Amino acid sequence: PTHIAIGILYKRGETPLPLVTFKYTDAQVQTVRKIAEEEGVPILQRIPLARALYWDALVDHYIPAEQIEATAEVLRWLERQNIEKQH
Amino acid sequence: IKELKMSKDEIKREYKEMEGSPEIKSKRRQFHQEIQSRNMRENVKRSSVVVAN
Ligand SMILES: COC(=O)Cc1nc(-c2ccccc2)sc1C
Ligand SMILES: [Cl-]
Ligand code: NA
Repeated sequence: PTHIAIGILYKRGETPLPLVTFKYTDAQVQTVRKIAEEEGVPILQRIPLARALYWDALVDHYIPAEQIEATAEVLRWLERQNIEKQH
Repeated sequence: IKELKMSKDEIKREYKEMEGSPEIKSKRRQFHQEIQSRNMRENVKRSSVVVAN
């Protein structure tokens, strides 16, 4: 592909591990971007991780182990942004 | 006059011909695209974050 967009779900006390919710490529990525902005879902540029999840990740499966370290950084960033935005 | 009658076979043939129509094929594709758009909105709403390249 040229463009990649991958959805990740992680809610502490609900999901024991993070889940892959979607995988889109190319033409569908601009559409995903619009809907994410409209729905208040954060969209982060992580070129190595998006590329890695493109090859390995399966929709409605847990994030693979090969990407959990890189995913945990994104998740810890998202939690820090959430707590800070409450100020 | 003798009453016209479409056989079960004629009805199937006329309908298959209709399914071959460019306008009718286009509407099927359009319907599939609308379900994909709906699914895309639901997939995004179910997510915590989106990672992009
Ligand atoms: C970079 O984070 C770690 O030390 C790795 C790790 N993260 C895990 C995890 C589980 C649930 C949510 C987010 C991360 S399990 C596991 C062995
Ligand atoms: Cl909505
Ligand atoms: Na998908």
